[PDB]
Amino acid sequence: IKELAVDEELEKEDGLIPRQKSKLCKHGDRGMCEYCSPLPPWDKEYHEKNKIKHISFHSYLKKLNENANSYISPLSEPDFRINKRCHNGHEPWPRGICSKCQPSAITLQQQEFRMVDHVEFQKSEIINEFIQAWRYTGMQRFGYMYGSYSKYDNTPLGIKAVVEAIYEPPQHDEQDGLTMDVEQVKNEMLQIDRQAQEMGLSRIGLIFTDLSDAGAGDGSVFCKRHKDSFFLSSLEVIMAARHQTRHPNVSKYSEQGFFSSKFVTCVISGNLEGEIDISSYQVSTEAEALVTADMISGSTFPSMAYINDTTDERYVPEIFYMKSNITVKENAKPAFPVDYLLVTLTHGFPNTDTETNSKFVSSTGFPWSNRQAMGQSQDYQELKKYLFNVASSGDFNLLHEKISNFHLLLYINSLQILSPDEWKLLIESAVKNEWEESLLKLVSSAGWQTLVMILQESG
Amino acid sequence: MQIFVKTLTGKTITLEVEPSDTIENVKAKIQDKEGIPPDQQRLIFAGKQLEDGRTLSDYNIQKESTLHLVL
Amino acid sequence: MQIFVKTLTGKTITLEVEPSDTIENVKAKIQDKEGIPPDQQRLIFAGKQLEDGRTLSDYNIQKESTLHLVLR
Ligand SMILES: OC[C@H]1O[C@H](O[C@H]2O[C@H](CO)[C@@H](O)[C@H](O)[C@H]2O)[C@H](O)[C@@H](O)[C@@H]1O
Ligand SMILES: OC[C@H]1O[C@H](O[C@H]2O[C@H](CO)[C@@H](O)[C@H](O)[C@H]2O)[C@H](O)[C@@H](O)[C@@H]1O
Ligand SMILES: OC[C@H]1O[C@H](O[C@H]2O[C@H](CO)[C@@H](O)[C@H](O)[C@H]2O)[C@H](O)[C@@H](O)[C@@H]1O
Ligand SMILES: OC[C@H]1O[C@H](O[C@H]2O[C@H](CO)[C@@H](O)[C@H](O)[C@H]2O)[C@H](O)[C@@H](O)[C@@H]1O
Ligand SMILES: OC[C@H]1O[C@H](O[C@H]2O[C@H](CO)[C@@H](O)[C@H](O)[C@H]2O)[C@H](O)[C@@H](O)[C@@H]1O
Ligand SMILES: OC[C@H]1O[C@H](O[C@H]2O[C@H](CO)[C@@H](O)[C@H](O)[C@H]2O)[C@H](O)[C@@H](O)[C@@H]1O
Ligand SMILES: OC[C@H]1O[C@H](O[C@H]2O[C@H](CO)[C@@H](O)[C@H](O)[C@H]2O)[C@H](O)[C@@H](O)[C@@H]1O
Ligand SMILES: OC[C@H]1O[C@H](O[C@H]2O[C@H](CO)[C@@H](O)[C@H](O)[C@H]2O)[C@H](O)[C@@H](O)[C@@H]1O
Ligand SMILES: [Zn+2]
Ligand SMILES: [Zn+2]
Repeated sequence: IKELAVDEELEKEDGLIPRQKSKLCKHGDRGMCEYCSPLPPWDKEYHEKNKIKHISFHSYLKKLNENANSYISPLSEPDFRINKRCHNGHEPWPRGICSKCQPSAITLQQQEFRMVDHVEFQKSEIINEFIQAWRYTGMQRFGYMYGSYSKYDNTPLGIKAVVEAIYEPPQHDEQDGLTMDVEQVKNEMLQIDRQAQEMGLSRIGLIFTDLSDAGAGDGSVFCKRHKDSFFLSSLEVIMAARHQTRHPNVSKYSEQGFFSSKFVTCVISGNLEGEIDISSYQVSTEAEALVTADMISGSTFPSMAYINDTTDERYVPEIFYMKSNITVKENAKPAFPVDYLLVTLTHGFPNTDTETNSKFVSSTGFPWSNRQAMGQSQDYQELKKYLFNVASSGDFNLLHEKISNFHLLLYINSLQILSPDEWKLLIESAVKNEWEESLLKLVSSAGWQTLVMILQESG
Repeated sequence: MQIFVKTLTGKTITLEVEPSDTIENVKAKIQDKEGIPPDQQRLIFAGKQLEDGRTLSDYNIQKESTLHLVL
Repeated sequence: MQIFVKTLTGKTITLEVEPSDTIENVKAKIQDKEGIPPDQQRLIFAGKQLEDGRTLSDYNIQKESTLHLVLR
């Protein structure tokens, strides 16, 4: 019922692609003809010629709606789970089975559309500070990306995830790899989600490192992920599917009210030239459904998803996949390249020419959370070193720069010294385009002056 | 009424006090349940250092208010 | 009493200490069982950085409190 602003706006756009006028046009400036009429936003051939690997969601949505032409919602998510409430002349699964309740054979295929087209990191310092954790410790790291979604104009009806900050939960890089799907992470992130919502930020994706120094003394790294190994592993694909399912995308045009997800998955790793690069992905709605039905697992090989057994808990039908040499239909069992579950996105930073719109002025200078293993603790000393001097000075431009900082804000809020109203005021002083009036109100406020008092004597 | 006292370690202890209570009286009320001698206690409310002479209502410390305790 | 210390390895280890114990003593109690030398340990308690001289009762560290271990 309540869609994101970007979805309401793209819905109103027609997405028509203009075409070159042709020597064959024999109308004047009077109307169009078969040679010069515009392309619809999903034009397969326009996307191939311009190397756009998937059509956008809203280009896909408009394609489905032309093909609908009484109402039937054009979008519905796949469900592969056996119908367990079937009491149709037999006991329910696992005691009985019939054609109404068992899932039919599944055919997996590369998804022609992607929910999000592009990942824009608002400043490259956001990426560099995140990578510092690997530079200092040698451990791979993961964080959750906060931001929002808006229009992307390099592809018809495109959407981009605009990343404003990265938050790292508690993690250790040990015998189980990176561990995101654990209670400790989930309960801390619920708190962060709540506080970053108060900053006008959503949790929009996941980023993690797979970095290995190449031994060349030039900062270069090994290329581990590429077309002849794997892009994301099976286990990472399964994790993206759970994340997407837990970050559902709201859509009027789906019977359930939800359709797939705008949550994006980025990996920082070496490219074929040995440079540290970013690769961005989402998984298909088939992958979401497979993982909801608990049908796949990690396999010996990173590029291969393993297909699970029918049990008394889950029923697994035949599963095929459309492989391209031109295509052909293969049996997906016992394992299949998890590639077919991915969609790929582009990524970038805004050009440095124009004015910035980043919510936060700085992304570094104050310790990020959960970097004790890096010698970065969030202390009353560290906050005093960061803030107290500048706060006493009475320089508003400098005070604005220092508090316009995601992890600084979250840390101050955790101290629970400012009131909820005063916390709103600090937030406004940090992210607002017109922040002066808010910063004044805040600095004269009671909670704020208590905080400056606490730092003063904290020493 | 009831006022909160919050140390720097995050722990928040509740107090039963009157608006007429002296701040010295509130420092005793912290010591008895937390064992902390009043000379080590510096109470802060609203960016001001509280004074043993004044009262809670001199500083407009109403119900469900939160003092901060620094050692 | 029992106090928790949260290390660099993700681990949270329980510790048996008394209110009169020094912080230097607690750093040794971490060293033997977690292998981290007292000079590499920087102990923090809820945003207060501890000192080898004082004791747990000086910092109002009661039972079931949690110290944080930071590298250096
Ligand atoms: O005169 C400019 C008007 O059209 C602009 O958009 C162009 O591209 C659209 C793609 O669908 C077309 O539908 C539209 O007719 C084209 O002109 C834009 O909408 C505005 O600047 C003006 O309405
Ligand atoms: O490693 C950082 C390099 O780029 C910075 O310059 C800009 O980089 C991005 C655009 O590509 C911006 O988003 C970022 O905010 C700018 O700082 C840096 O200044 C360069 O010195 C570095 O080579
Ligand atoms: O890579 C480890 C080094 O990290 C810091 O240096 C980097 O980050 C600074 C602040 O962004 C940059 O000014 C500097 O150019 C980067 O190299 C740290 O200060 C170094 O001591 C570490 O060796
Ligand atoms: O297309 C939806 C909205 O996109 C923009 O707003 C988003 O991106 C901004 C960049 O910082 C954020 O400040 C804002 O919070 C996001 O919602 C656009 O400015 C809006 O007008 C659109 O509604
Ligand atoms: O004790 C098992 C722990 O490992 C889990 O990690 C993942 O990798 C496993 C082996 O490759 C998979 O079987 C499993 O499905 C994955 O989730 C996990 O991190 C831990 O919580 C488990 O205890
Ligand atoms: O980011 C690379 C890691 O991917 C896997 O771990 C994630 O996915 C698992 C389920 O497939 C979750 O249980 C786990 O909590 C996630 O972190 C893999 O198991 C790790 O070894 C990889 O480092
Ligand atoms: O200093 C410019 C920004 O990007 C930097 O990239 C550096 O990464 C390493 C620093 O430890 C070194 O390989 C070398 O200084 C650069 O390649 C730096 O990481 C960032 O902190 C800066 O924002
Ligand atoms: O505004 C047009 C484009 O802006 C970005 O790209 C430019 O700025 C980047 C930051 O240095 C450069 O890396 C890039 O090469 C520039 O062309 C944005 O990333 C693009 O998608 C926009 O089309
Ligand atoms: Zn024509
Ligand atoms: Zn049945």
